[PDB]
Amino acid sequence: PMSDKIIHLTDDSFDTDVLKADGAILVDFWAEWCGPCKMIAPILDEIADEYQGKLTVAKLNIDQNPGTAPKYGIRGIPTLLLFKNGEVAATKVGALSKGQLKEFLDANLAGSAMESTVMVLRNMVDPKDIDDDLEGEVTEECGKFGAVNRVIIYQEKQGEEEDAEIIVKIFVEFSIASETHKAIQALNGRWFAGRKVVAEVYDQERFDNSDLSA
Amino acid sequence: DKIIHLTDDSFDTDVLKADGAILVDFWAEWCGPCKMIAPILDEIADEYQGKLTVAKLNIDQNPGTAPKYGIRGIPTLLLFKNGEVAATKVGALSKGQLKEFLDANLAGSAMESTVMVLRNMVDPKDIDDDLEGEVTEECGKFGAVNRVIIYQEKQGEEEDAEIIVKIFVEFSIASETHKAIQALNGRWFAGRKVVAEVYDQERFDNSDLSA
Ligand SMILES: [Cl-]
Ligand SMILES: [Cl-]
Repeated sequence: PMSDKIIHLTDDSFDTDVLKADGAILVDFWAEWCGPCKMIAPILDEIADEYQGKLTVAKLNIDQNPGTAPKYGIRGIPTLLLFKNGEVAATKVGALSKGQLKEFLDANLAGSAMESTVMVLRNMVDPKDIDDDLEGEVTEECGKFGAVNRVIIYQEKQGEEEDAEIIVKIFVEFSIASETHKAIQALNGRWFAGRKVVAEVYDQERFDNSDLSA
Repeated sequence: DKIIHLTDDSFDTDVLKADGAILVDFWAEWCGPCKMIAPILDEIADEYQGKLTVAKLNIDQNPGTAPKYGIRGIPTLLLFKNGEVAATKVGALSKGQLKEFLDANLAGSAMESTVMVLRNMVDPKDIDDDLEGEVTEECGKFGAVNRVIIYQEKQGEEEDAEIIVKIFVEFSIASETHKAIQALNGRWFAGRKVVAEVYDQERFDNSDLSA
Protein backbone atom coordinates (compact mmCIF):
# COMPACT_ATOMS: atom_id res chain seq x y z
CA PRO A 1 0.00 0.00 0.00
CA MET A 2 2.30 0.68 -1.81
CA SER A 3 5.19 -0.70 0.22
CA ASP A 4 7.66 -3.56 -0.30
CA LYS A 5 6.03 -6.87 -1.31
CA ILE A 6 9.32 -8.78 -1.48
CA ILE A 7 10.32 -11.19 1.29
CA HIS A 8 13.88 -10.48 2.34
CA LEU A 9 15.44 -13.79 3.31
CA THR A 10 18.24 -14.86 5.64
CA ASP A 11 19.83 -18.30 6.11
CA ASP A 12 17.93 -18.64 9.41
CA SER A 13 14.60 -17.50 7.91
CA PHE A 14 14.73 -19.58 4.71
CA ASP A 15 12.91 -22.73 5.92
CA THR A 16 9.85 -20.89 7.28
CA ASP A 17 9.76 -18.24 4.55
CA VAL A 18 10.19 -20.49 1.50
CA LEU A 19 9.84 -24.20 2.28
CA LYS A 20 6.89 -23.95 4.70
CA ALA A 21 5.26 -21.12 2.76
CA ASP A 22 1.73 -20.75 1.35
CA GLY A 23 1.58 -20.62 -2.46
CA ALA A 24 4.32 -20.24 -5.08
CA ILE A 25 7.50 -18.43 -4.03
CA LEU A 26 10.10 -17.08 -6.46
CA VAL A 27 13.54 -16.97 -4.82
CA ASP A 28 16.21 -14.63 -6.20
CA PHE A 29 19.80 -15.49 -5.29
CA TRP A 30 21.79 -12.27 -5.61
CA ALA A 31 24.64 -9.96 -4.48
CA GLU A 32 25.27 -6.19 -4.50
CA TRP A 33 28.32 -6.53 -6.80
CA CYS A 34 26.16 -8.52 -9.22
CA GLY A 35 25.30 -6.35 -12.23
CA PRO A 36 22.62 -8.59 -13.81
CA CYS A 37 21.02 -8.91 -10.34
CA LYS A 38 20.36 -5.16 -10.34
CA MET A 39 19.04 -5.52 -13.90
CA ILE A 40 16.16 -7.70 -12.70
CA ALA A 41 15.69 -5.92 -9.35
CA PRO A 42 13.00 -3.47 -10.64
CA ILE A 43 11.43 -6.24 -12.77
CA LEU A 44 11.03 -8.33 -9.59
CA ASP A 45 9.22 -5.38 -7.93
CA GLU A 46 6.68 -5.18 -10.78
CA ILE A 47 6.21 -8.97 -10.80
CA ALA A 48 5.74 -8.84 -7.00
CA ASP A 49 2.92 -6.30 -7.43
CA GLU A 50 1.35 -7.85 -10.55
CA TYR A 51 1.38 -11.45 -9.29
CA GLN A 52 -0.08 -10.50 -5.91
CA GLY A 53 -2.18 -13.44 -4.74
CA LYS A 54 -0.54 -16.10 -6.91
CA LEU A 55 3.17 -15.52 -6.25
CA THR A 56 5.44 -14.13 -3.55
CA VAL A 57 8.87 -12.80 -4.54
CA ALA A 58 11.74 -13.43 -2.12
CA LYS A 59 15.41 -12.42 -2.17
CA LEU A 60 18.47 -13.96 -0.55
CA ASN A 61 21.78 -12.09 -0.60
CA ILE A 62 24.45 -14.81 -0.96
CA ASP A 63 27.23 -12.61 0.49
CA GLN A 64 25.36 -11.96 3.74
CA ASN A 65 23.74 -15.41 3.76
CA PRO A 66 26.28 -17.87 2.27
CA GLY A 67 24.81 -21.11 3.68
CA THR A 68 21.68 -21.56 1.55
CA ALA A 69 22.87 -21.25 -2.08
CA PRO A 70 25.35 -24.22 -2.16
CA LYS A 71 22.59 -26.57 -0.92
CA TYR A 72 20.58 -25.90 -4.09
CA GLY A 73 23.49 -26.04 -6.54
CA ILE A 74 23.51 -22.30 -7.18
CA ARG A 75 26.39 -21.42 -9.47
CA GLY A 76 26.03 -18.10 -11.28
CA ILE A 77 23.92 -15.19 -10.05
CA PRO A 78 21.20 -14.19 -10.37
CA THR A 79 19.37 -17.51 -10.24
CA LEU A 80 15.63 -17.79 -9.76
CA LEU A 81 14.27 -20.87 -8.01
CA LEU A 82 10.51 -21.33 -8.12
CA PHE A 83 9.14 -23.15 -5.07
CA LYS A 84 5.68 -24.69 -4.72
CA ASN A 85 4.79 -26.41 -1.43
CA GLY A 86 8.40 -26.93 -0.31
CA GLU A 87 9.32 -28.25 -3.76
CA VAL A 88 11.59 -26.69 -6.39
CA ALA A 89 9.16 -26.49 -9.33
CA ALA A 90 11.31 -24.56 -11.83
CA THR A 91 14.61 -22.72 -12.25
CA LYS A 92 15.84 -19.73 -14.25
CA VAL A 93 19.52 -18.82 -14.47
CA GLY A 94 20.67 -15.26 -15.30
CA ALA A 95 18.96 -11.98 -16.18
CA LEU A 96 15.89 -11.74 -18.40
CA SER A 97 13.28 -9.22 -19.60
CA LYS A 98 9.91 -8.61 -17.92
CA GLY A 99 8.29 -10.51 -20.81
CA GLN A 100 10.65 -13.48 -20.49
CA LEU A 101 9.97 -13.69 -16.74
CA LYS A 102 6.19 -13.56 -17.27
CA GLU A 103 6.53 -16.30 -19.92
CA PHE A 104 8.55 -18.38 -17.44
CA LEU A 105 6.04 -17.68 -14.65
CA ASP A 106 2.93 -18.30 -16.78
CA ALA A 107 4.33 -21.68 -17.88
CA ASN A 108 5.24 -22.78 -14.34
CA LEU A 109 2.23 -21.58 -12.32
CA ALA A 110 -1.03 -23.56 -12.35
CA GLY A 111 -3.23 -22.46 -15.27
CA SER A 112 -6.97 -23.05 -15.81
CA ALA A 113 -7.62 -23.51 -12.07
CA MET A 114 -10.64 -25.72 -11.48
CA GLU A 115 -12.47 -27.72 -8.84
CA SER A 116 -11.89 -31.35 -9.80
CA THR A 117 -14.37 -34.22 -10.06
CA VAL A 118 -11.51 -36.45 -8.90
CA MET A 119 -10.89 -37.26 -5.23
CA VAL A 120 -7.72 -38.98 -4.05
CA LEU A 121 -7.81 -41.05 -0.87
CA ARG A 122 -4.40 -41.40 0.78
CA ASN A 123 -3.18 -43.47 3.77
CA MET A 124 -6.23 -45.74 3.70
CA VAL A 125 -5.17 -49.14 2.39
CA ASP A 126 -1.89 -51.07 2.53
CA PRO A 127 -0.93 -52.75 -0.78
CA LYS A 128 -1.34 -56.15 0.90
CA ASP A 129 -4.90 -55.24 1.98
CA ILE A 130 -6.00 -54.79 -1.65
CA ASP A 131 -8.31 -57.52 -2.96
CA ASP A 132 -10.93 -58.04 -5.69
CA ASP A 133 -13.61 -56.49 -3.44
CA LEU A 134 -11.90 -53.15 -2.67
CA GLU A 135 -12.77 -51.20 -5.84
CA GLY A 136 -16.43 -52.25 -5.52
CA GLU A 137 -16.54 -51.39 -1.81
CA VAL A 138 -15.11 -47.90 -2.45
CA THR A 139 -17.54 -47.08 -5.29
CA GLU A 140 -20.43 -48.34 -3.15
CA GLU A 141 -19.41 -46.26 -0.11
CA CYS A 142 -18.58 -43.13 -2.12
CA GLY A 143 -21.91 -43.46 -3.96
CA LYS A 144 -23.60 -41.83 -0.96
CA PHE A 145 -21.98 -38.50 -1.90
CA GLY A 146 -23.03 -38.67 -5.56
CA ALA A 147 -22.61 -40.59 -8.83
CA VAL A 148 -19.26 -42.43 -9.02
CA ASN A 149 -17.75 -42.66 -12.53
CA ARG A 150 -14.60 -44.71 -11.95
CA VAL A 151 -12.54 -45.91 -9.00
CA ILE A 152 -8.81 -46.53 -9.38
CA ILE A 153 -6.69 -48.52 -6.92
CA TYR A 154 -3.20 -47.19 -7.63
CA GLN A 155 0.04 -48.56 -6.22
CA GLU A 156 3.06 -46.24 -6.23
CA LYS A 157 6.69 -47.14 -5.55
CA GLN A 158 8.15 -44.41 -3.31
CA GLY A 159 11.73 -44.73 -4.57
CA GLU A 160 14.06 -46.29 -7.10
CA GLU A 161 15.79 -48.58 -4.58
CA GLU A 162 14.76 -52.24 -5.01
CA ASP A 163 12.68 -52.54 -1.83
CA ALA A 164 11.26 -49.02 -1.75
CA GLU A 165 7.88 -48.79 -0.03
CA ILE A 166 4.80 -49.08 -2.22
CA ILE A 167 1.80 -47.00 -1.12
CA VAL A 168 -1.82 -46.97 -2.30
CA LYS A 169 -3.69 -43.98 -3.69
CA ILE A 170 -7.41 -44.49 -4.21
CA PHE A 171 -8.89 -42.31 -6.94
CA VAL A 172 -12.62 -41.64 -7.04
CA GLU A 173 -13.95 -39.71 -10.03
CA PHE A 174 -17.42 -38.28 -9.46
CA SER A 175 -19.79 -37.15 -12.23
CA ILE A 176 -19.55 -33.49 -11.17
CA ALA A 177 -17.32 -31.43 -8.84
CA SER A 178 -20.12 -30.68 -6.35
CA GLU A 179 -20.23 -34.40 -5.47
CA THR A 180 -16.43 -34.62 -5.08
CA HIS A 181 -16.53 -31.64 -2.72
CA LYS A 182 -19.10 -33.28 -0.42
CA ALA A 183 -17.10 -36.53 -0.33
CA ILE A 184 -13.82 -34.75 0.49
CA GLN A 185 -15.41 -32.68 3.28
CA ALA A 186 -17.06 -35.77 4.78
CA LEU A 187 -14.06 -38.11 4.49
CA ASN A 188 -10.93 -35.99 5.13
CA GLY A 189 -9.32 -36.68 8.51
CA ARG A 190 -11.71 -39.56 9.19
CA TRP A 191 -10.61 -43.07 10.14
CA PHE A 192 -11.25 -45.99 7.77
CA ALA A 193 -10.56 -48.03 9.83
CA GLY A 194 -7.40 -47.95 11.90
CA ARG A 195 -5.89 -45.57 9.36
CA LYS A 196 -6.48 -41.81 9.30
CA VAL A 197 -7.40 -41.02 5.70
CA VAL A 198 -6.47 -37.92 3.71
CA ALA A 199 -9.28 -37.06 1.27
CA GLU A 200 -8.24 -34.47 -1.28
CA VAL A 201 -8.83 -33.00 -4.74
CA TYR A 202 -6.68 -34.46 -7.51
CA ASP A 203 -5.91 -32.54 -10.72
CA GLN A 204 -8.58 -33.44 -13.28
CA GLU A 205 -6.39 -32.85 -16.34
CA ARG A 206 -3.67 -35.13 -14.87
CA PHE A 207 -6.27 -37.82 -14.16
CA ASP A 208 -7.88 -37.48 -17.61
CA ASN A 209 -4.40 -38.01 -19.06
CA SER A 210 -3.50 -41.09 -16.99
CA ASP A 211 -1.02 -39.23 -14.77
CA LEU A 212 -1.63 -40.56 -11.25
CA SER A 213 1.73 -39.49 -9.82
CA ALA A 214 0.77 -36.24 -8.05
CA ASP B 1 17.18 -55.14 -29.98
CA LYS B 2 13.43 -55.87 -30.11
CA ILE B 3 10.10 -55.21 -28.34
CA ILE B 4 8.86 -57.20 -25.33
CA HIS B 5 5.41 -58.79 -25.60
CA LEU B 6 3.73 -58.14 -22.25
CA THR B 7 0.98 -60.10 -20.52
CA ASP B 8 -0.94 -59.39 -17.29
CA ASP B 9 1.13 -62.11 -15.61
CA SER B 10 4.54 -60.97 -16.91
CA PHE B 11 4.07 -57.20 -16.36
CA ASP B 12 5.52 -57.09 -12.82
CA THR B 13 8.70 -58.95 -13.86
CA ASP B 14 9.01 -57.43 -17.35
CA VAL B 15 8.25 -53.83 -16.38
CA LEU B 16 8.21 -53.04 -12.65
CA LYS B 17 11.22 -55.20 -11.73
CA ALA B 18 13.15 -54.63 -14.98
CA ASP B 19 16.67 -53.29 -15.42
CA GLY B 20 16.73 -50.03 -17.38
CA ALA B 21 13.91 -47.79 -18.56
CA ILE B 22 10.84 -49.42 -20.14
CA LEU B 23 8.42 -47.73 -22.53
CA VAL B 24 5.03 -49.42 -22.23
CA ASP B 25 2.52 -49.22 -25.09
CA PHE B 26 -1.13 -50.00 -24.29
CA TRP B 27 -2.78 -50.95 -27.58
CA ALA B 28 -5.25 -53.09 -29.56
CA GLU B 29 -5.43 -54.47 -33.12
CA TRP B 30 -8.50 -52.44 -34.13
CA CYS B 31 -6.84 -49.27 -32.78
CA GLY B 32 -5.95 -47.10 -35.79
CA PRO B 33 -3.51 -44.72 -34.04
CA CYS B 34 -1.86 -47.71 -32.30
CA LYS B 35 -0.91 -49.10 -35.72
CA MET B 36 0.17 -45.61 -36.80
CA ILE B 37 2.81 -45.58 -34.03
CA ALA B 38 3.96 -49.22 -34.41
CA PRO B 39 6.64 -48.55 -37.08
CA ILE B 40 7.81 -45.54 -35.02
CA LEU B 41 8.20 -47.74 -31.92
CA ASP B 42 10.18 -50.25 -34.04
CA GLU B 43 12.73 -47.55 -34.87
CA ILE B 44 12.82 -46.32 -31.25
CA ALA B 45 13.43 -49.93 -30.14
CA ASP B 46 16.46 -50.25 -32.45
CA GLU B 47 17.83 -46.71 -31.97
CA TYR B 48 17.59 -46.70 -28.16
CA GLN B 49 18.84 -50.27 -27.58
CA GLY B 50 20.73 -50.70 -24.30
CA LYS B 51 19.19 -47.47 -22.99
CA LEU B 52 15.48 -48.23 -23.39
CA THR B 53 13.30 -51.29 -23.91
CA VAL B 54 9.97 -50.96 -25.71
CA ALA B 55 7.12 -53.21 -24.54
CA LYS B 56 3.53 -53.70 -25.68
CA LEU B 57 0.42 -54.74 -23.75
CA ASN B 58 -2.61 -55.62 -25.87
CA ILE B 59 -5.55 -54.50 -23.69
CA ASP B 60 -8.03 -56.98 -25.21
CA GLN B 61 -5.79 -60.00 -24.57
CA ASN B 62 -4.64 -58.57 -21.23
CA PRO B 63 -7.42 -56.49 -19.60
CA GLY B 64 -6.09 -56.56 -16.01
CA THR B 65 -3.14 -54.17 -16.15
CA ALA B 66 -4.35 -50.98 -17.90
CA PRO B 67 -7.19 -49.99 -15.49
CA LYS B 68 -4.59 -50.12 -12.68
CA TYR B 69 -2.75 -47.23 -14.34
CA GLY B 70 -5.88 -45.23 -15.21
CA ILE B 71 -5.67 -45.97 -18.93
CA ARG B 72 -8.64 -44.64 -20.89
CA GLY B 73 -8.07 -44.18 -24.63
CA ILE B 74 -5.45 -45.99 -26.71
CA PRO B 75 -2.63 -45.74 -27.57
CA THR B 76 -1.16 -44.66 -24.25
CA LEU B 77 2.57 -44.78 -23.51
CA LEU B 78 3.95 -45.10 -19.97
CA LEU B 79 7.63 -44.63 -19.15
CA PHE B 80 8.88 -46.84 -16.34
CA LYS B 81 12.20 -46.58 -14.54
CA ASN B 82 13.03 -48.66 -11.44
CA GLY B 83 9.34 -49.42 -10.78
CA GLU B 84 8.33 -45.76 -10.90
CA VAL B 85 6.16 -44.12 -13.56
CA ALA B 86 8.53 -41.48 -14.96
CA ALA B 87 6.21 -40.01 -17.62
CA THR B 88 2.98 -40.58 -19.58
CA LYS B 89 1.84 -39.87 -23.15
CA VAL B 90 -1.74 -40.18 -24.44
CA GLY B 91 -2.56 -40.67 -28.14
CA ALA B 92 -0.56 -41.00 -31.36
CA LEU B 93 2.78 -39.26 -31.84
CA SER B 94 5.43 -38.54 -34.51
CA LYS B 95 8.98 -39.93 -34.44
CA GLY B 96 10.30 -36.49 -33.43
CA GLN B 97 7.74 -35.82 -30.68
CA LEU B 98 8.47 -39.21 -29.10
CA LYS B 99 12.19 -38.42 -29.28
CA GLU B 100 11.43 -35.11 -27.53
CA PHE B 101 9.38 -37.00 -24.92
CA LEU B 102 12.31 -39.39 -24.41
CA ASP B 103 14.92 -36.58 -24.31
CA ALA B 104 12.94 -34.85 -21.55
CA ASN B 105 12.46 -37.97 -19.38
CA LEU B 106 15.35 -40.35 -20.17
CA ALA B 107 18.43 -39.01 -18.38
CA GLY B 108 21.51 -39.29 -20.62
CA SER B 109 19.73 -40.00 -23.91
CA ALA B 110 20.44 -36.54 -25.41
CA MET B 111 23.92 -36.33 -23.88
CA GLU B 112 25.93 -38.61 -21.60
CA SER B 113 26.53 -36.47 -18.54
CA THR B 114 29.41 -35.52 -16.24
CA VAL B 115 26.90 -35.73 -13.42
CA MET B 116 25.99 -38.86 -11.50
CA VAL B 117 23.13 -38.90 -9.01
CA LEU B 118 23.35 -41.24 -6.00
CA ARG B 119 19.95 -42.33 -4.68
CA ASN B 120 19.19 -44.20 -1.44
CA MET B 121 22.69 -43.77 0.01
CA VAL B 122 21.85 -41.88 3.22
CA ASP B 123 18.93 -40.73 5.40
CA PRO B 124 18.39 -36.98 6.07
CA LYS B 125 19.07 -37.69 9.76
CA ASP B 126 22.41 -39.34 8.90
CA ILE B 127 23.82 -36.26 7.11
CA ASP B 128 26.78 -34.37 8.58
CA ASP B 129 29.62 -31.99 7.61
CA ASP B 130 31.83 -35.02 6.87
CA LEU B 131 29.57 -36.55 4.19
CA GLU B 132 30.43 -34.26 1.25
CA GLY B 133 34.16 -34.91 1.79
CA GLU B 134 33.67 -38.67 2.20
CA VAL B 135 31.74 -38.85 -1.09
CA THR B 136 34.41 -36.94 -3.08
CA GLU B 137 37.12 -39.19 -1.62
CA GLU B 138 35.11 -42.32 -2.50
CA CYS B 139 34.33 -41.02 -6.01
CA GLY B 140 37.92 -39.85 -6.57
CA LYS B 141 38.70 -43.47 -7.47
CA PHE B 142 36.88 -42.97 -10.80
CA GLY B 143 38.29 -39.57 -11.80
CA ALA B 144 38.51 -35.87 -10.98
CA VAL B 145 35.51 -34.82 -8.88
CA ASN B 146 34.40 -31.24 -9.68
CA ARG B 147 31.57 -30.94 -7.17
CA VAL B 148 29.56 -32.98 -4.69
CA ILE B 149 26.06 -31.83 -3.67
CA ILE B 150 24.16 -33.28 -0.73
CA TYR B 151 20.64 -32.34 -1.83
CA GLN B 152 17.56 -32.71 0.37
CA GLU B 153 14.25 -32.99 -1.49
CA LYS B 154 10.63 -33.06 -0.36
CA GLN B 155 8.76 -35.95 -1.99
CA GLY B 156 5.37 -34.38 -2.74
CA GLU B 157 3.24 -31.27 -2.20
CA GLU B 158 1.60 -32.35 1.09
CA GLU B 159 3.27 -31.30 4.36
CA ASP B 160 3.39 -34.93 5.58
CA ALA B 161 5.87 -35.58 2.76
CA GLU B 162 9.03 -37.62 3.28
CA ILE B 163 12.34 -35.82 2.76
CA ILE B 164 14.92 -37.78 0.76
CA VAL B 165 18.61 -37.30 -0.08
CA LYS B 166 20.07 -37.08 -3.58
CA ILE B 167 23.86 -36.98 -3.75
CA PHE B 168 25.09 -35.31 -6.95
CA VAL B 169 28.63 -36.07 -8.08
CA GLU B 170 29.91 -34.01 -11.01
CA PHE B 171 33.10 -35.26 -12.67
CA SER B 172 35.42 -33.45 -15.07
CA ILE B 173 34.40 -35.54 -18.12
CA ALA B 174 31.61 -38.04 -18.97
CA SER B 175 33.97 -41.04 -19.19
CA GLU B 176 34.82 -40.82 -15.47
CA THR B 177 31.12 -40.55 -14.57
CA HIS B 178 30.39 -43.69 -16.61
CA LYS B 179 33.06 -45.63 -14.68
CA ALA B 180 31.57 -44.36 -11.40
CA ILE B 181 27.96 -45.28 -12.30
CA GLN B 182 29.10 -48.77 -13.40
CA ALA B 183 30.97 -49.43 -10.15
CA LEU B 184 28.48 -47.86 -7.73
CA ASN B 185 25.07 -48.87 -9.11
CA GLY B 186 23.40 -51.61 -7.05
CA ARG B 187 26.13 -51.45 -4.42
CA TRP B 188 25.51 -51.84 -0.67
CA PHE B 189 26.52 -49.10 1.80
CA ALA B 190 25.88 -49.97 5.47
CA GLY B 191 22.42 -51.54 5.03
CA ARG B 192 21.32 -49.63 1.93
CA LYS B 193 21.50 -50.69 -1.73
CA VAL B 194 22.28 -47.59 -3.81
CA VAL B 195 21.01 -46.39 -7.17
CA ALA B 196 23.66 -44.60 -9.26
CA GLU B 197 22.51 -43.02 -12.52
CA VAL B 198 23.27 -40.28 -15.02
CA TYR B 199 21.67 -36.96 -14.26
CA ASP B 200 20.90 -34.48 -17.06
CA GLN B 201 23.91 -32.15 -17.26
CA GLU B 202 21.84 -29.18 -18.46
CA ARG B 203 19.41 -29.47 -15.53
CA PHE B 204 22.39 -29.60 -13.15
CA ASP B 205 24.19 -26.68 -14.88
CA ASN B 206 20.97 -24.69 -14.43
CA SER B 207 20.56 -25.65 -10.73
CA ASP B 208 17.67 -28.03 -11.49
CA LEU B 209 18.26 -30.85 -9.00
CA SER B 210 14.62 -32.04 -9.02
CA ALA B 211 14.77 -34.90 -11.55
CL1 LIG C 1 17.72 -8.57 0.53
CL1 LIG D 1 28.56 -55.44 -3.55
